[PDB]
Formats: sequence, C-alpha cells, structure tokens
Amino acid sequence: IDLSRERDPNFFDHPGIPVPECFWFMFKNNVRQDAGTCYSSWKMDMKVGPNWVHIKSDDNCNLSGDFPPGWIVLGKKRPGF
Amino acid sequence: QRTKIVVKVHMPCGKSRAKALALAASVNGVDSVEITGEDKDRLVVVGRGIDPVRLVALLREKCGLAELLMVELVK
Repeated sequence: IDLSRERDPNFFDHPGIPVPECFWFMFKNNVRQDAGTCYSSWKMDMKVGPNWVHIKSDDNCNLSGDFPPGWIVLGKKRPGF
Repeated sequence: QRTKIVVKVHMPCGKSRAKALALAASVNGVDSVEITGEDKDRLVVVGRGIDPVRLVALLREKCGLAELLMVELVK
C-alpha cells in the first residue's frame, strides 16, 4: 500500500462546514475498498469489514482503531493541509 | 451537534436514486444530501440532531437495503 500512489477519493466539501484535513483509505488485504475525508485531531465511526469501528485521527492524519483482521484504514493530510 | 453520516443505499436507477435523496432530505435536522461513490450507491447526509439508526432504518424499509458506513461529528 502506497498512499502517495493512491488516487484521490471522490469528495465534495460542503460550503458551510469546516473543510476536513485528511483523506482516509480503507483496504481489505491491501485492496482499496473505500476512501473519503475526515477531520484531523478528531474521531469518527466507520464500518470496517464486519465491524463498526471507532477511529481517532491525530494532527498528521494518522488513524488508529481496532480494525478486524485483513482490514486497515489509513490517512494522510489532503494537499496543502 | 452537526454530524455527517454516510449510508450505503440500494439505488440502481437514477429514479430510486432521487427517491433516496428526497427521503433523506425530508428527515428533520438535515442540511444537505449528496450522492457519491464510484457506484453512486452512497448517500451523504449532513445535519444536526439526526439519529443514524433512524436514518438507515427508514432508508432500509423504503429502498430495501441500507447500511451505515460512517458517522463523523463535525469538528
């Protein structure tokens, strides 16, 4: 998995709300399943394979969570962030 | 208390697709509804006040299939 190689997700930033800083990418056995945006220094709940997983982001978009085997969700700051 | 909720909704057509949008957008507290996804099978719902369990359950009965993908409170 190489995030610098991964294409940007399909995103639309809503005009009213603060612009999320991160791209996340979700893999099953190193195959890209989904991708999106999330806040840095924050927290989200996500469906990761079979589980509803609570995920923390640090200020450099490092995602941590208790992912089920074979799955991972990885982050990075969007361009210019 | 604004939150973003992404739901995977069975909507093959553009016409069950507009069904899902207007239905998600009828929910109390919603600010916007957008469809995204390579397969355009995602509803993105933003608002404050929304019960995600209620969102999905409604879309479920009215479109047949709906699963929560993510809930992110707006920072």
